[PDB]
Amino acid sequence: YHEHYMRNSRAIGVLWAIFTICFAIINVVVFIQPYWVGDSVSTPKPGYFGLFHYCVGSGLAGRELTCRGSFTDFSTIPSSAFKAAAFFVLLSMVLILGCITCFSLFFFCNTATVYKICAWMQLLAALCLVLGCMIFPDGWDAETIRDMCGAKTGKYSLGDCSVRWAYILAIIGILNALILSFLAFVLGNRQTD
Amino acid sequence: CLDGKDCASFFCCFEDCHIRIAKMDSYARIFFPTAFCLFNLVYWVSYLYLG
Amino acid sequence: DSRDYSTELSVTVAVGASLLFLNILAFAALYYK
Ligand SMILES: CCCCCCCC/C=C\CCCCCCCC(=O)O[C@H](COC(=O)CCCCCCCCCCCCCCC)COP(=O)(O)OC[C@@H](O)CO
Ligand SMILES: CCCCCCCCCCCC(=O)OC[C@H](COP(=O)([O-])O)OC(=O)CCCCCCCCCCC
Ligand SMILES: CC(C)CCC[C@@H](C)[C@H]1CC[C@H]2[C@@H]3CC=C4C[C@@H](O)CC[C@]4(C)[C@H]3CC[C@]12C
Ligand SMILES: CCCCCCCCCCCCCCCC(=O)O
Ligand SMILES: CCCCCCCCCC
Ligand SMILES: [Cl-]
Repeated sequence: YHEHYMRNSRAIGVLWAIFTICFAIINVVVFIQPYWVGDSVSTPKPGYFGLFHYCVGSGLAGRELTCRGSFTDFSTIPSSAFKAAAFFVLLSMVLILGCITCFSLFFFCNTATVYKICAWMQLLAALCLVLGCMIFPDGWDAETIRDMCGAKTGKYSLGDCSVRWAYILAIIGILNALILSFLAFVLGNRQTD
Repeated sequence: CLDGKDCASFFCCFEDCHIRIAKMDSYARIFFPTAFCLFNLVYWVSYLYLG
Repeated sequence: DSRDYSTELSVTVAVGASLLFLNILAFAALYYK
């Protein structure tokens, strides 16, 4: 029975690391890709915008999507809410990358300590991602976001635009991060047996 | 506290603490190369392909 | 261009549910004494 338990724990740890890498990929993709919100048929102008970046159409029956925004230059971000959300998502990405780095500590440190360290760090990454997703809609009342989506938009008011794949993938990342944190906690408390 | 583990017995350790700082050099042998490699992987993917 | 986002959201929700269900399988292997 002991060898079965050891094999199961080792396999679950390896799969947990694999899913941690997958969640890190998800966090990087949602942080980079600007597809959090998208135009609709009723939208006066075509375009989209992420945490910090935003592309808008000129409006001449052609794409001509002028793209502006960059986290590296906070001036270009439309609103303070967008800046805060981008910062929180970056902090979550830094935390999960930190745990992926701390995977190396399994060589030297006790397995329970490393498991609980990534448990807490993944928990903090999940909370940071929640804070970013909660603060990001506050900037929808920005003048450029209102100009693109329309006058109906506002704080926690989607209006004419639609949520695109990046936002839902971020929500999935929140769920996966909380789950990985709990899994790491139970793995750390279980390896002692 | 079903496992009898409270928010100080299950989640956070609060055990002893550090003590094993003498072998802290051994951690940096693998920690520093990994973080820089991880930094390069997403630094170059972010600028070359994703955006 | 068809300015609709359903197949994109469909595949996104599909892969998300797949990863989530894999993690629930991890719980199933874990909590089972
Ligand atoms: C593109 C993305 C790239 C990201 C990749 C980033 C790379 C990150 C750095 C290193 C990863 C490898 C670390 C391998 C560490 C595993 C080492 C290990 O197995 O340790 C044993 C425990 O096993 C255990 O149950 C621990 C099991 C959990 C291990 C979790 C890490 C697995 C990573 C495997 C990679 C999967 C493939 C992913 C490629 C996409 C016991 O030890 P040991 O008695 O001697 O003393 C420990 C102490 O308690 C007493 O001295
Ligand atoms: C130009 C690039 C050259 C890179 C050459 C790397 C060769 C390193 C081989 C590692 C040899 C080894 O395992 O012994 C060193 C220690 C032994 O354990 P302890 O004394 O730290 O307890 O092992 C450890 O405990 C830590 C080993 C760290 C391995 C990771 C090195 C990463 C090197 C890549 C740099 C780019
Ligand atoms: C120390 C280890 C564990 C974590 C390192 C975190 C690294 C990967 C983080 C910290 C700051 C991050 C950068 C912050 C801002 C930007 C601008 C954006 O337009 C593209 C991504 C990019 C370029 C990020 C890439 C990833 C990055 C370099
Ligand atoms: C060996 C440790 C370092 C790990 C990081 C390796 C990457 C170093 C960066 C080299 C610059 C490569 C430039 C890529 C862009 C290009 O040439 O088109
Ligand atoms: C296919 C897009 C890959 C995005 C980079 C993933 C980074 C993983 C960090 C460990
Ligand atoms: Cl940029």
